[PDB]
Amino acid sequence: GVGVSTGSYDNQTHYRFLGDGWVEITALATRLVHLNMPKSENYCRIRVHNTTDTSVKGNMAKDDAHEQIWTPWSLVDANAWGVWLQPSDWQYICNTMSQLNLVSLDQEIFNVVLKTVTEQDLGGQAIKIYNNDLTACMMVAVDSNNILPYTPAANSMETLGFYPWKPTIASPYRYYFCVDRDLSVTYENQEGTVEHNVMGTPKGMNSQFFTIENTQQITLLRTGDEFATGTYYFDTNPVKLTHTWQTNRQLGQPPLLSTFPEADTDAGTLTAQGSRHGTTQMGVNWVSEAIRTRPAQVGFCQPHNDFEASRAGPFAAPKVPADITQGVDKEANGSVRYSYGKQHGENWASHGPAPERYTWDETSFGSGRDTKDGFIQSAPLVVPPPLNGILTNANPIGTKNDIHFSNVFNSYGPLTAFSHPSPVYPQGQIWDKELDLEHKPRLHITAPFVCKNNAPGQMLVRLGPNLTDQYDPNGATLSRIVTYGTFFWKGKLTMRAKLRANTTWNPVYQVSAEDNGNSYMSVTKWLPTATGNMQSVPLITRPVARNTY
Amino acid sequence: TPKGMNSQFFTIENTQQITLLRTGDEFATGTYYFDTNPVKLTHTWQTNRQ
Repeated sequence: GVGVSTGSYDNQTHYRFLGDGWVEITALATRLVHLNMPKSENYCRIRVHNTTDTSVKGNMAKDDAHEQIWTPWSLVDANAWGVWLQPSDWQYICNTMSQLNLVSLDQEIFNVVLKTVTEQDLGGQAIKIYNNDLTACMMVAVDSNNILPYTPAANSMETLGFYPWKPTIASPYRYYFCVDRDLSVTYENQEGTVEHNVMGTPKGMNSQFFTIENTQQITLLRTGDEFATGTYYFDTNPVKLTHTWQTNRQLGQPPLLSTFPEADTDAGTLTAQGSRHGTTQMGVNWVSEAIRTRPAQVGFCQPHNDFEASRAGPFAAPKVPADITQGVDKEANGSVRYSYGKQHGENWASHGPAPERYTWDETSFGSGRDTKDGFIQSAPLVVPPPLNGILTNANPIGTKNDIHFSNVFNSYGPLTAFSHPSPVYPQGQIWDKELDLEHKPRLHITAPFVCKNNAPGQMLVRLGPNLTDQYDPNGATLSRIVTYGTFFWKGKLTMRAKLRANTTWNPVYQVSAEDNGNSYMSVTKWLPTATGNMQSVPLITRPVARNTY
Repeated sequence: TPKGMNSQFFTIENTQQITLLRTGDEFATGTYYFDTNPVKLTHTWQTNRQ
């Protein structure tokens, strides 16, 4: 059965139109994967303590100590938009559809190749000779019951390459292990010492060591073999591809004008606040837009840069993304900073290790928050407030300046309503497994699609141990033949989307390429260089706007 | 003191069906079926940092 292909290459994208503007999109993707021998044939429990950083006063935030289990297995993760689409398509979809959902997922591995290396003399120097091992095999498995810890490769930019004509590698499988960790609070030059900075030991009640070999059904496959998963159907909710704008101050019937502008430069006027009709929740005897009653609360104030902590150290409580407003309160509204590699977007022309970075600013305009302009007034309400009857973003909380109410205020409540963070093209994660907790979270921020049911099983691979003539179970030296392989992976992602409707009179915002220049959309960014260097930056995901109420 | 809008005085005699039973009598309720959610008997450990 050797000497015959076992699959087809395909990286196309098909659109099928049903009636009523529904559209079935079929994304096809193939990649050539390169697999190397595992560093060690063993499972390793590894501790990681960066004392060299944590021991410096006021450096809690740079902490990244934990203990992990390292498996000799690697995994094929395609959970990332960049894998399935072609920039242009994403453009098309976003410029044309109003919503999109996940449907089915299909995968198969084939045209397996295994090789061994040996060295020989060529003018005194040692060169490598490459030979085909036929009998050697590769190993595959799929945790469809999700026994193993879920570990999105998109988490670490280790998915597959977003470029079809170029090979890729797999991310090695590693998962968190349980040990307690404590670290104390200190600041820029606080006198004293860093009291605690310890790393615990294995606890009897929380130790979880899993092995691939003991939980999955492993399929062996030599070069002539091939493998495929059945079809997986997602049970997920759709995502809107339209953005919002109305803010708590554009909900309802704008006030009744009493005077109309007579020239394109004038403004209009309303009836006097003192004799205007309406409703508020203030005892005053007037009414103005800002004090007026509205249906619910669009967006909300989030406590910023809140590090919390629990039995394994401290961490930044995640923020629900939102627009940054005029105050460019990026960090305040949880925009996201992406740091990625060449194989995932970074220009190939760039140098050294230096990662390329981008910061995503949500487009949900009706829900952003401007910190500087936020404030609280005191009990009964007073026309203009006395210095003592109003707290602002200047007054210090606790006893430090720089630290105002905003930082510890949380206006989340029953009336809080909002937009769902949008998908981010090249590097964004696509779906995610839910947390096994009786009381779930209204969403995840790392991804758009959360599986309501069991999620797609993770695909694990590993090269079969290739021994030598000399073997001994008790020997610390595991001498094995140098080996490595390649194989194609092919996936079929199926989505369903609906065409948008045209209701405005005025034209509308659309994503578009643009002549060679500065503008973010210089078509050149998406073109090859004279040597072939490619680059793929993110695109706006929600170009068009929709009424909110 | 007692407010007119919130005063609620209930009596067993006026709301339930009382069954009398001497020594030779006996009494039983029908069967009641719960419509409740299950409880996990397993505990968790992963924290926001795992």
